[PDB]
Amino acid sequence: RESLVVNYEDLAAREHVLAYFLPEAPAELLQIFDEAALEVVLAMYPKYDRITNHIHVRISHLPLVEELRSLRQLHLNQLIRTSGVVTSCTGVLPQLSMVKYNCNKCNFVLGPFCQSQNQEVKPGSCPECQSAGPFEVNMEETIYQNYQRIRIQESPGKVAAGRLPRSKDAILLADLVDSCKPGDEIELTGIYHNNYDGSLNTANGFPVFATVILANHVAK
Amino acid sequence: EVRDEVAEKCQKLFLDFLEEFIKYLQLAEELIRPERNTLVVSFVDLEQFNQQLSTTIQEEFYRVYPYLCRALKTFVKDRKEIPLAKDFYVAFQDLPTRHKIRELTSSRIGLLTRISGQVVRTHPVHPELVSGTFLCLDCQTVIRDVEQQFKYTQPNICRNPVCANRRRFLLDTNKSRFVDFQKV
Amino acid sequence: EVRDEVAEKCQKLFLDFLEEFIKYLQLAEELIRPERNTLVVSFVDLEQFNQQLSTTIQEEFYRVYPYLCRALKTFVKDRKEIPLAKDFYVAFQDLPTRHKIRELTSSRIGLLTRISGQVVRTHPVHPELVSGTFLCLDCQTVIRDVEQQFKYTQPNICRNPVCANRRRFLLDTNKSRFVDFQKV
Ligand SMILES: [Zn+2]
Ligand SMILES: [Zn+2]
Ligand SMILES: [Zn+2]
Repeated sequence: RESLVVNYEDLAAREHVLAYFLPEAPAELLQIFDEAALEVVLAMYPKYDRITNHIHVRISHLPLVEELRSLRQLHLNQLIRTSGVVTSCTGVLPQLSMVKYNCNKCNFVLGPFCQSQNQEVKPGSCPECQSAGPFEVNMEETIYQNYQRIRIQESPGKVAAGRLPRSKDAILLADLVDSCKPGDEIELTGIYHNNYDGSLNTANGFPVFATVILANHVAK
Repeated sequence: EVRDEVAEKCQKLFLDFLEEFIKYLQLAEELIRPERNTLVVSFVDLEQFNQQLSTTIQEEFYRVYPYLCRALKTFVKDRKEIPLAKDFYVAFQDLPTRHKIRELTSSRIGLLTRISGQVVRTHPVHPELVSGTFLCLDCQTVIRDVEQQFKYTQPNICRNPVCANRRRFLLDTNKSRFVDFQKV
Repeated sequence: EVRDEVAEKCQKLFLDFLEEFIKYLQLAEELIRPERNTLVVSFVDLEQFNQQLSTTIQEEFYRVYPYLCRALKTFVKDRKEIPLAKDFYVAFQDLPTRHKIRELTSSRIGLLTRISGQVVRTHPVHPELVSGTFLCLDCQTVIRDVEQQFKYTQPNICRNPVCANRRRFLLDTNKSRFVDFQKV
């Protein structure tokens, strides 16, 4: 397997500072924890360098966080936990990771570039012929990741009379893909995000931002 | 710089009103919690405290309100320790007059009105920009505190006299200022 | 990183020579003045102290000399308080052998030699670059400590993996490192 599960209760009991910093800085702390887990596992077994070069760390339990109604500006770039009902799924999609580019003037192969979730990767110039472009993706030598998108709606039983259920979007990656069927009830732990290109409304209307949740664990 | 006389007088008189006429200290005590941003003030108290101040605020609501917000911020900052990031707002309830929807005309733009209606639709909640920060793509100069009003407004001109750039900017969302938003 | 064994041994043995065989402490005492940069060391003292070290330095002068400079810098820094900006250099006088001008061949490149000649012309004095600092014109990255050797050398490649710029750079003369220069 490729994933490891960690409980927030034990993490807080053993090392309090990491638990305190966890909600308000999820991405970097998760990256550090992934590196530490990979180091420990590779110390335990040496063959994974052939099998799996990375291991994800997922948080299982947390103090339960408010429902979809309460999510506001205060929760941006934080760690949250929600419960809802799945309504649709996009299937499995191959996203880029460690992209290799072919120059179009010569045929040099530009080195791997890590694909961040916020912006697309735009290589500067070809290191040999110093051309500014254009570039295309080397399909054969690129590495790919599993990607899936989910829409979540409030459970109809918990909605107070006189108001309507509200919905939000979430994204599942790597081992989390195809872990939920539409019409099921799930609970997610994720990151409430803005910093992705295209979130700001610019063409017309007020300056309104769109929010997206990036999940890292699923509890039925 | 240039200052506004009416704004200064309104700030002073509203600080006097908040300090002298105290329910509002008790409400500022509640204002500590992160889920509270707005202070609710009864307008009949304004009428009793100073008819002149009430008339000025009614005739100059749009121009004066941001300065009353600053006065409230100073008041809560003096009474309690609150991070400077948070903002605060003022509200009024007990207007003694009503205006019909069709009675709203261009002469009333910017003043304080009260109407009646029936809700038909509500949109979801979103964050919004208030004051942005931009980076010039040519000379790498940082321009801060550009007011957005009611549209996505870029800086009018690069503050570098030699650059004079008005078309290419980047937005640093981390330094920006937000507020919640909903349409009905 | 990768280290050099011979350089480390030469540093250790030259520090031992400077600390054990003391005229050189008295000269480092003079080295405080701003008009002095070079330490003069007699080679017969090297021959007496360690024939092995003397042979290594003679056969590896070019490769070892910059590390002896660092050892001298550490010595003077330990003995006295001198700003880190200043550099220091080593000199040798009493070579027991001579070589004619025509005897200089390609096999002697990089070693320590001594010749005789007659001066014909002297050029004026100028400052020169030793280690430069450059700014990339595309991604605004700062590249420091590029060695110039004997030509105006730009950074080989921008240290940003995605940028890969090798043709457009600016030179910040303020952060740079200089040395006096004269031709004869
Ligand atoms: Zn190329
Ligand atoms: Zn500019
Ligand atoms: Zn660059």
